[PDB]
Amino acid sequence: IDPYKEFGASVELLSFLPSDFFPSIRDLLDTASALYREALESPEHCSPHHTALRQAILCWGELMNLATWVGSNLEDPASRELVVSYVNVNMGLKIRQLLWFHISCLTFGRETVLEYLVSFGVWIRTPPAYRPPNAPILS
Amino acid sequence: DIDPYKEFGASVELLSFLPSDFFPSIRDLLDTASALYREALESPEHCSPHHTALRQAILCWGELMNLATWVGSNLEDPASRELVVSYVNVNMGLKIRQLLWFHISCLTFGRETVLEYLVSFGVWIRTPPAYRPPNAPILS
Amino acid sequence: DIDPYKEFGASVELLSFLPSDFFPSIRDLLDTASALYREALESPEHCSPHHTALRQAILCWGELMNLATWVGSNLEDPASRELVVSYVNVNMGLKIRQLLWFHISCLTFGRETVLEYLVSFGVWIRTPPAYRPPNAPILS
Amino acid sequence: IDPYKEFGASVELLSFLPSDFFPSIRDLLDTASALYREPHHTALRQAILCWGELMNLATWVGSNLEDPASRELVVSYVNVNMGLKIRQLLWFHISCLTFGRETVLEYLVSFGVWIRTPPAYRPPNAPILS
Amino acid sequence: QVQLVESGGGVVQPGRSLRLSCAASGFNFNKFGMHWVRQVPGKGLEWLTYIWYDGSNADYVDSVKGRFTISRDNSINTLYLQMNSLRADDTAVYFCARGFYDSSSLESWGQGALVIVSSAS
Amino acid sequence: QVQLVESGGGVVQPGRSLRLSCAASGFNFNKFGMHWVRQVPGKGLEWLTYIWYDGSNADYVDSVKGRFTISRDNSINTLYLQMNSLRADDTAVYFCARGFYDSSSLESWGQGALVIVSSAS
Amino acid sequence: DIVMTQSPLSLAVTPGEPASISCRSSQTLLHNNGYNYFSWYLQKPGQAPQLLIYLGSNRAPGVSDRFSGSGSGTSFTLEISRVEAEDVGVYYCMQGRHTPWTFGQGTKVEIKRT
Amino acid sequence: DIVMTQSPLSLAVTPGEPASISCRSSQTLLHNNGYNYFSWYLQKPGQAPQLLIYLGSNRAPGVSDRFSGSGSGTSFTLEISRVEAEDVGVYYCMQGRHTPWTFGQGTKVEIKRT
Repeated sequence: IDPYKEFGASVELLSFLPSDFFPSIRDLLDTASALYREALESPEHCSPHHTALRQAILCWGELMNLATWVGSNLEDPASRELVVSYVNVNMGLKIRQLLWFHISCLTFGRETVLEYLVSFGVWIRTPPAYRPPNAPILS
Repeated sequence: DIDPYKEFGASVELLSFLPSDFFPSIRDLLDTASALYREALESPEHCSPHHTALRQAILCWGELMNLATWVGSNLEDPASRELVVSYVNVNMGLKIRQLLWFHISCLTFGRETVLEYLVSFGVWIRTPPAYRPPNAPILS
Repeated sequence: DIDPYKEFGASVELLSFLPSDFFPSIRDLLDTASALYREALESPEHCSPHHTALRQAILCWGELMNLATWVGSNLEDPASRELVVSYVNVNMGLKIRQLLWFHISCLTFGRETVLEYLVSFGVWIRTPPAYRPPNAPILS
Repeated sequence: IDPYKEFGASVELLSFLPSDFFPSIRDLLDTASALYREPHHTALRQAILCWGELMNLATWVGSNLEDPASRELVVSYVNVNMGLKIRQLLWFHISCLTFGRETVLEYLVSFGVWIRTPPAYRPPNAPILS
Repeated sequence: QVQLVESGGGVVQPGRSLRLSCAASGFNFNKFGMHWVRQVPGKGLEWLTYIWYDGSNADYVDSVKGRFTISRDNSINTLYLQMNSLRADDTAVYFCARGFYDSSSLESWGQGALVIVSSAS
Repeated sequence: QVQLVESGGGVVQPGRSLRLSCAASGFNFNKFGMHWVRQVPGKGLEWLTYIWYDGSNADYVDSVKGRFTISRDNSINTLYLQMNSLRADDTAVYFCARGFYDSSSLESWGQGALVIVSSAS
Repeated sequence: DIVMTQSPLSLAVTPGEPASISCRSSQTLLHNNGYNYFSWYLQKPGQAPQLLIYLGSNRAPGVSDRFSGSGSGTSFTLEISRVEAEDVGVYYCMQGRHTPWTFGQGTKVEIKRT
Repeated sequence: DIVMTQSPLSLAVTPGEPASISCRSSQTLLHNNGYNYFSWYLQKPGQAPQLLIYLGSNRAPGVSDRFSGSGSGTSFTLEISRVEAEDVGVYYCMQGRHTPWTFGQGTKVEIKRT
């Protein structure tokens, strides 16, 4: 039911994160490729987190093919724009969230990322009127 | 080139040895997963990466169903809607279905038992009807 | 079809991660190398792998400027001359520019520092500006 | 400045051999990959990439530059004169891997005596490394 | 550009029933809907009815509800509009069109044909 | 094969100045040079001037040096040759051509146009 | 079901000057897709109708830029920057939110007499 | 700057027999590319000029094999193996080593009268 929580973090932690925070889907994919080409496609079974990234890449490959298909058919231009925008923007948001979470977990400490999400959740709550500028950065 | 196999001792080449239509339909696989794994699945557990995989498959299917219902609500044009619903139902399912079958049979009968079944289906597929035995190979 | 950096631990994709325009100029780098180690680049020394790589690399730039000069003398037609000289200079120089910077990094600041800085610069550029630290990562 | 110095070799020494002696690029390439696909080793890595980049320039020239006249000027240059150094370098490096360096240098020096000796006084035998 | 030509228009004696012909070509009839437009002189356009690609569903306006019917034969890609119980208020020129900007507004309009009812000849 | 057509030729009164039209199509004007060829009756061909693709450089022969000018407008791919201080020795038919065998000899030659100067009409 | 409305009924324009026409609808046309289903049609004597604006604010293919429109909800306006001699005709607005489809009342243009 | 020269001025050929024409130039045409910049042109009454030989020793595209030439440096020769009835015309040689470009004097051919 809950994808996160398998590692100690609930969907409500990530829900607090605005959209602007997560980078574009493209920079993340190239990041993962160039940085873990050897580890992702390796025979040894370990480091369980690679499972989420190796599953999400294929899941988004599905959506890309669906977008190509929508493009080829549906002679009406109007429907193509609606469907393409939806698939690219709304469905993608979840992939953005999962990819960022798992990459940050891989490169950085777990307790550290979780501490980052709990602190940010507290920082955003309360108005912008009274809080020191900037947003706590992961360091 | 991330395959969804190769982590359990199989490759997409080995999977592409069985007829596409011969595998079962999703409803049965979902019902059997809900049957007994429901108690364990929700509970936090470690190891058995099939545990994480299954969840990913379920979430993908839920996401696809949500898209289908949204398409049904909007997109007044009738003709295109039926085409999109048929596509999402029929064409895209096969991948998720194969994933579910692989993982359910591993969790229910060990990896080695699955591998033997995979390799054995080669005899069935290659054999022509005259040589082919009447009996088809079934899981045990 | 081989990557020069594979043995040293880097990869072509890693270098492609950083923006192309970031890399320094050519004449400047060359002057920096000459001022740094005239003895090293001239004196014969055993091992010194990155120095052996630098030696081999500089020959590419030398040969390319010799062919630019040759094109300058011959090939009367203005049209082809500009195209050939422009490609000899700007388009192909990116790989050389990358190789010289990568090597010089290892010699002066060490390989561990440059390797860790390569990923960090990409991390800093890819995310939104407002939520990143002010300024850019200093080399060392 | 000169590749050959670090390996106990002189550009003049290497030039003492006549131009026709060095073989062609296509033949030398094949043995390099088949037998040695796996310090000197790097130099080969660089040289193969150099030749590959030149070949890539050749095809780009072929595709554009619609004028038929201008193609030959650059194509012949890159495939004949530019590659003589490559022909020299691949042989010089491969010899180090296949045969011993001590035998190699003795081979190189004797060829100078061989060319100096008048053709009239040239012995009936051809000096081979074996 | 698709070209549509109608036929069957003309004068009809009062009290009878008439059927109009509207054929189309150059595009996928099975993938788009069709509509009927009417114009009596002195007023503007008025929507009458439409049919979906399958043909299972249909709609009608209250003015002619239950007295007109529309059907399509996908084998020959031809439209059909059947008229019964014609009145003096039905004397108008009829147009058949097609809409594809996301199923909202008609795009290509046929040349149309006029239908006249009267007793004199 | 490229086809070039000239225009603007004809009779001109003495003492004035005239401009000739030579347009080309079917090949990349920006990638090749252009040349002007002249033939008074009774003699052979004579080279006059040429311009490079950029147009920054130009050359002229001593016979018409400093009195003729050539320019090109790459927007419309049209050649231009301006004539001033015309003399009786300038009565000839003018040809514009293009050379691409490695920038040496002209390859495709236009049909040409004749220019005549005299007082009678 | 939907009551359509147009105004002004007539508008004579001295060519070369801008003009605006307003069409109003009773019920909102904002669907859940962020789009509004409203139309702009052009009709010429002895000719079939032609399209002016599609999907509320997008120009139909091949239509000259001289015509533009905008608006949302229950209010829309058709604007013509420069009037040409070939622009004379009767204009219509239509609704496609809910079946059955309904048309407007019309707007005819002409030249102001001297 | 360059002085061009041709010879012989006239040559009447019985058709079906070979013939040779010689064009000479003052300054050497051997550039550092191993090529020589010299041309062979064909001109017909009432028609535009046509190409004969390009780059000194290479035949222009579409030209029949009946014409051939060779030579280097300051001496060149045009040779026609078999003369056909359509070969009548005035021939030219040109220079393109240094600007400005210079043309020759010409060579016209005909049939030897009886």
